[PDB]
Amino acid sequence: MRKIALFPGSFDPMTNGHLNLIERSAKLFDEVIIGVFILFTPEEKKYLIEEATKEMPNVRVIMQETQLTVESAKSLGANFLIRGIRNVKDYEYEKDIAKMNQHLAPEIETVFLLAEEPYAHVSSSLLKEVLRFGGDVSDYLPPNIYHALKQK
Amino acid sequence: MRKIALFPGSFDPMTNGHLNLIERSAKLFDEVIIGVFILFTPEEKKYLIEEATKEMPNVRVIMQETQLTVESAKSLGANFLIRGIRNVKDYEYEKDIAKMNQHLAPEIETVFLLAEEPYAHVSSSLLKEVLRFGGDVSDYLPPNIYHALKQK
Amino acid sequence: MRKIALFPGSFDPMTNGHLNLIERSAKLFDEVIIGVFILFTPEEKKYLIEEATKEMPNVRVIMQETQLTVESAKSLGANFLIRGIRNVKDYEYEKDIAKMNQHLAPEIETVFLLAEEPYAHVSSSLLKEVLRFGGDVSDYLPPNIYHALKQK
Amino acid sequence: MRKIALFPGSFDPMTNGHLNLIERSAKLFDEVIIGVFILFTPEEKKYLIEEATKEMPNVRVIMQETQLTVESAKSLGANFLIRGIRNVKDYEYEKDIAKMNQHLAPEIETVFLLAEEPYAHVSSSLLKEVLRFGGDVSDYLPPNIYHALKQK
Amino acid sequence: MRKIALFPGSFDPMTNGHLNLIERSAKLFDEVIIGVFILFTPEEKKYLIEEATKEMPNVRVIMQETQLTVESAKSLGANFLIRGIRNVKDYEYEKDIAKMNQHLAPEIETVFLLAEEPYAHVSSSLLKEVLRFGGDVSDYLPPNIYHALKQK
Amino acid sequence: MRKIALFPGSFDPMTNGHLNLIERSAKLFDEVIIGVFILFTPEEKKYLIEEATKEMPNVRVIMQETQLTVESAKSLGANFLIRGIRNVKDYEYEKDIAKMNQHLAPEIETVFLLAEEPYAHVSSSLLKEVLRFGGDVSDYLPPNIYHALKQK
Ligand SMILES: Nc1ncnc2c1ncn2[C@@H]1O[C@H](COP(=O)(O)OP(=O)(O)OP(=O)(O)O)[C@@H](O)[C@H]1O
Ligand SMILES: Nc1ncnc2c1ncn2[C@@H]1O[C@H](COP(=O)(O)OP(=O)(O)OP(=O)(O)O)[C@@H](O)[C@H]1O
Ligand SMILES: Nc1ncnc2c1ncn2[C@@H]1O[C@H](COP(=O)(O)OP(=O)(O)OP(=O)(O)O)[C@@H](O)[C@H]1O
Ligand SMILES: Nc1ncnc2c1ncn2[C@@H]1O[C@H](COP(=O)(O)OP(=O)(O)OP(=O)(O)O)[C@@H](O)[C@H]1O
Ligand SMILES: Nc1ncnc2c1ncn2[C@@H]1O[C@H](COP(=O)(O)OP(=O)(O)OP(=O)(O)O)[C@@H](O)[C@H]1O
Ligand SMILES: Nc1ncnc2c1ncn2[C@@H]1O[C@H](COP(=O)(O)OP(=O)(O)OP(=O)(O)O)[C@@H](O)[C@H]1O
Repeated sequence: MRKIALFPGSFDPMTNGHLNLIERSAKLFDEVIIGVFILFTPEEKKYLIEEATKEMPNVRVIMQETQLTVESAKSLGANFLIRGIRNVKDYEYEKDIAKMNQHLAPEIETVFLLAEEPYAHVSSSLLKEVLRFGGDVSDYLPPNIYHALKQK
Repeated sequence: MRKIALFPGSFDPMTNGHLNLIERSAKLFDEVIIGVFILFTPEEKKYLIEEATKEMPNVRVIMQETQLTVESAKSLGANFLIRGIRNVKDYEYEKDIAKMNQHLAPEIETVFLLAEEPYAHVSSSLLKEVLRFGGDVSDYLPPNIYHALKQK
Repeated sequence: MRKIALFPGSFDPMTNGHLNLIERSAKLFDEVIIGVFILFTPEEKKYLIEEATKEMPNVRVIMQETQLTVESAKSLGANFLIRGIRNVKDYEYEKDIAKMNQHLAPEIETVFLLAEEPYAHVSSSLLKEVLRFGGDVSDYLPPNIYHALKQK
Repeated sequence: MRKIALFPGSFDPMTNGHLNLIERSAKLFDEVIIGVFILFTPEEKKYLIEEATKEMPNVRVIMQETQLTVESAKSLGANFLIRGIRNVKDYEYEKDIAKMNQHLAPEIETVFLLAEEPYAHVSSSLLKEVLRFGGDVSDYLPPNIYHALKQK
Repeated sequence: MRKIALFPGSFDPMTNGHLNLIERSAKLFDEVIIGVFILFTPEEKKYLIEEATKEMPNVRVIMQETQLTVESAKSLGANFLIRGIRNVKDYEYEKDIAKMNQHLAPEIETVFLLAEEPYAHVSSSLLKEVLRFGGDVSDYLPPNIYHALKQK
Repeated sequence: MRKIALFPGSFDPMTNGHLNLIERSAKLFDEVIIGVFILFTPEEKKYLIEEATKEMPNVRVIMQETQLTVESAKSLGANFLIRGIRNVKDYEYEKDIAKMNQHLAPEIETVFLLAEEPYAHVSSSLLKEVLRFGGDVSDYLPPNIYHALKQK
């Protein structure tokens, strides 16, 4: 049957780094569900992501009212969690999360992709800090999300 | 030196990880003092922690009015500080703490135990986050503390 | 991409760690190729490994002469490389290898699974050394391989 | 031409570890500019630092109202950013910051010095925690900042 | 359990780093055994190490032929293994070894001490590379071993 | 003080990674001395390196009968050692070496540059592994060093 992955994240905003994982994931799984686990306005926080990922048929976006990531996956039929690692810090953090998730839902596998080097230093928090000071970070954001980020 | 050890921590709440450390420490030192160093409240912790440790004759619990850990050790006559390391992050954090403590009190030794891998991913804050969303983490808490915790 | 994966290694011997990654990989990929790159005999390894993974319809074992992993993958039709990470040292080593493979074959994706904590300390070279001295590591090897190991 | 370095930091307060970096980079660069990228009014944080660095002719202090570090460097003709690394956490954090600053200002080079061992565990944050509790960290502070510090 | 500890190593040669751990260990255990697992001949090494530790009455030196550390401990009545950590590399290495030893002998506890900063960078191998080139590392070797070492 | 830096390394072969550090530090130092510590032939090494660094005025190539690095630097007038860090492994390794060099020659400063993204996974040895199997690493070597490597 279909191999379905949930890609949980804060995504405020979604960056080219997230998008890169989504593009690579879309080749690995039959379906990728982007889970916006809820600073931004979801109604369009989800719209931005949908816009940014429109050229990929097997990807969709979902808002999830706060709950355990695994319970969200279960109710979606996702047997796979997909996560990214950009450095040692992510690794140790994602490792604990994935063990906890394994304890909570042993049937769900967490799968890892490493950041592509162009984006290994990119995170939304660093990006927001640079923009808050006028720095040009357009090369790290999807055009539409960059457009929208300006209005803030 | 006298084989007396202080095990300082928040224990908010105490996990099986802490407990594991205490059990192993009880085998090494003549006395193990658990120092609850004050959102679960102080008087509460103590009773719970005593309740969970009652089967170890050489373990006892004290509430320590906020102060330097090494001054608290001196008062109690503890010559050893017991810490646990579960990953690189703890290692670097505990290492700086131990160096500062050695500057403040060179006669006091910091001793380290590594997490027993069933609990390497376990911390009170991760447990708290998982409980918030209804996760079952009873395998990670002493029964007494789990129940008392289900009053949320 | 076609869900065809290569899991490259020397597997001398294969451990429950490798087996564990193969089992989890088998839930995701249509085809998991165990690529044994040529201390037993080639024909013996293949037999041991096929025997240890016979319960999995979508796993195959293929002996390969040493060469570029991505050349092996391309010969066999694999679009994915499966790697495991048991600690920081593996992470940093695997990341360099993955980036190099990305340079050599951009169309091949390296996918990562984290060691299941019971085997996180296990590698063939720690096992060998323990075996050299009569240590009981039967918990860490497929029973067919552990038997074979004693024999010689 | 002159090699000029900006040394950005919150210096809250400046410690002997900072002072050690400043002294060492004062030998490496023709000029070093300490940038207090904003307790005691920074109107005095600048004086504290100025006082502490008096015996070094090629060192200046400026308060850059918060702005992109590289923008500050550019407007001062500083083609070098000087950073310290105490540990792995520092390394990964500074590395992301240097990669972003490279993207923002490719002509500016980030240069790193390792902490000298007596100060490797020293942070303003740790010092403040110890000071809060009465601990003696006078060895970790320039005399003038220590004095100016025991008043709140 | 009996506060008897084994401190296993090659001690080729024994460094002030080693000596530092032994001194600190002699304060914690009733008996510390330096297990020297076979530059110098066994008899020389034993004399060297005995000479270097003769100031500590609860320290003893035993030569041991290479074998499982935990069975050497079992033969000698040691319930504790004492190990040092000087960096992340050491931590990950000792962690795997401690987990294996725990699997081989669950009743044996491995206890860790962090390197004292002066010696954090000190290993026998590095010390030897510096020695072969004439560099003065006398500050890093007990005098008797230093003297002995500069006679060949 | 005039700023002259020694860049010690094996350089078999020199990569675009090394070249990258040389270009960057040539902008920081009055003189950069490439110290080839002598499988490759030195006359070769030197000519290859000198040719790959032809159009940098303040860059000089030298080979050292091997001796302590800080001795070779003192001989040359180099008050600075320049190193690169690609990852955590490099960092811990270079940190030990730098501390040992601080101890041997406290007057000599070790200065660090972080690898830039394109080359952070590149090392001579990983390169050789790949070359030795016909992989294309021409993007990672200076063109002359690349042609000269065809023959072997
Ligand atoms: N640039 C990137 N490259 C690869 N993976 C990434 C990147 N950014 C985030 N990820 C991974 O995507 C997942 C979701 O990240 P998420 O947006 O929740 O946190 P984050 O990027 O740290 O955001 P913030 O900085 O706002 O905390 C995580 O596994 C994260 O490690
Ligand atoms: N599961 C565990 N296994 C081994 N050691 C642990 C474990 N949890 C905590 N420790 C160690 O025991 C001591 C108690 O620490 P403390 O309870 O303050 O931290 P913590 O559990 O990380 O708390 P929090 O997550 O609430 O910040 C610390 O030295 C910590 O590293
Ligand atoms: N116990 C384990 N858990 C998870 N992943 C593992 C485990 N052992 C090996 N791997 C991963 O599987 C792949 C094959 O590993 P490899 O062939 O190097 O075996 P190894 O046991 O590390 O070998 P050796 O110890 O002999 O060098 C690598 O990506 C490795 O990191
Ligand atoms: N003891 C030290 N030795 C060497 N470098 C240091 C030391 N303390 C800080 N630095 C470096 O100096 C720069 C400025 O540090 P800064 O004061 O901004 O942060 P910090 O020291 O972490 O302060 P805080 O603890 O308040 O966050 C950073 O690059 C930091 O790594
Ligand atoms: N300077 C030091 N400070 C603290 N611990 C140390 C130091 N040197 C070694 N140790 C620890 O003491 C134990 C014995 O180590 P070992 O005999 O391997 O010494 P070593 O110097 O690492 O030897 P080698 O250079 O051959 O690896 C190990 O656990 C090691 O990590
Ligand atoms: N690609 C790179 N980017 C940045 N720094 C580098 C790079 N390659 C090497 N260096 C640094 O340059 C210095 C010289 O390194 P060295 O001669 O050991 O080359 P190496 O590539 O590590 O060799 P090998 O991998 O064959 O052992 C070291 O400090 C190393 O960390």
